[PDB]
Amino acid sequence: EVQLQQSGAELVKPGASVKLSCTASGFNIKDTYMHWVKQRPEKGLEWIGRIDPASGNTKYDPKFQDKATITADTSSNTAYLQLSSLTSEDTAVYYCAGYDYGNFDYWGQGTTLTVSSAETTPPSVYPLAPGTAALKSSMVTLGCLVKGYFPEPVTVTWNSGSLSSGVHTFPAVLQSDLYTLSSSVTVPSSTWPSQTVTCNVAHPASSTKVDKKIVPRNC
Amino acid sequence: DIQMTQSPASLSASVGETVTITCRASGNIHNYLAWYQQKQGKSPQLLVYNAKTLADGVPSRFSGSGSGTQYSLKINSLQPEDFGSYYCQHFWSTPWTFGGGTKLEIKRADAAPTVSIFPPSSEQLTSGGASVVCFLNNFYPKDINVKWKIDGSERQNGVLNSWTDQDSKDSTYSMSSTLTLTKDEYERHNSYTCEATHKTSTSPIVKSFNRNEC
Repeated sequence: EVQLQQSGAELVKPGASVKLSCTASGFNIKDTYMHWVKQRPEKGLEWIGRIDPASGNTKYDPKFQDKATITADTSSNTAYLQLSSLTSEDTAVYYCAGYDYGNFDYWGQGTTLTVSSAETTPPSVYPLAPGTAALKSSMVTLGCLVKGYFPEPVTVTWNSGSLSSGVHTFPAVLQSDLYTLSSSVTVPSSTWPSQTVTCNVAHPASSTKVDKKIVPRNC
Repeated sequence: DIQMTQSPASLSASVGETVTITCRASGNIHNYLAWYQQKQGKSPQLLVYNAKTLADGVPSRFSGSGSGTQYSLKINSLQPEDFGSYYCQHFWSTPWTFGGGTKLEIKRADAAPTVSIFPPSSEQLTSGGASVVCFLNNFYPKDINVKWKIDGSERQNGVLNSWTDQDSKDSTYSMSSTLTLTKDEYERHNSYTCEATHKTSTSPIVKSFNRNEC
């Protein structure tokens, strides 16, 4: 059936330039307009532009006129997006879509582009011990700062998964070129610090597997 | 030249409910309007095009209407899988801009966040860095505003915020805010407060810890 395959995620450094692929199967790209749409982490869909593969006629959103360049090669049934002079502002998912005026509307799974200088860094996992007002209440919330790592992802389990519920592992945010995420766990005031609560965070890239017992701070 | 103003940005609803999302083009788009649904971690999918013609596999519960500049998408009996974002795009002229999007979330009662602040771990101080964290867990609606302060002085830079999406089993939200200071600065001040302003309280829920009061 129709399928628009986009390159895998892409890693590139500020100032560099990337070219994302979007290949179409089950239909000839020139029967429609190939679009490229950007979607910043947790933000709207911004249409970058389109390329009428038939005519080579490209149209863009003024904001991307100089930053973007869409091209195509009906041969390989592929369209492309050439982003120039990367900025941290270009970190977003880049969707290509084949469509025009009717019901023929197909989208690609998306390519996530991340603008970062960082090299494959292990995270610094820091056990987050509480700010006590929560102590004299039913449950205590502990957490882990999995900081300054690269690249995503990281699986954060607690007590080796024994602690499955009450956990909130937060999405990572790329700041100053490196990832930082924090996860939280709520356990009864009975379980901690009386019993052990350790956060296990695994970072496959750097191959780091690190456990960290949340020891009450010097309070 | 033409921009779509989608409304509302967020809309809370429940199964069985009817809902209408709107998009107003900054100019006449002649019904060259399409509506897209984007579910979590998925690529947009067309629901309606030409203002009112339902796309393939889009059930009858979705209707589309409008003319000229004002357009609407109505979902009649909200099934559980209709929850997602909705974008309208005009294809009247270049650029084929999108509306800002409408997130349709599961309505549930308000819940104030469970806030928790965490001073910097001794291990981080050892590296000359210092991050104070604040978890604002299980709250609803998602409109919340965190504000950091270091000795009563607001601190805007250094803050790193993140959000989970509406929980599957209880539909609440969660946020985590991190202030990243240097040790030099950190050990030069005493009060770190995290201020959360949410719909459930008129005054900010605040959490503080003093660096040398421990």
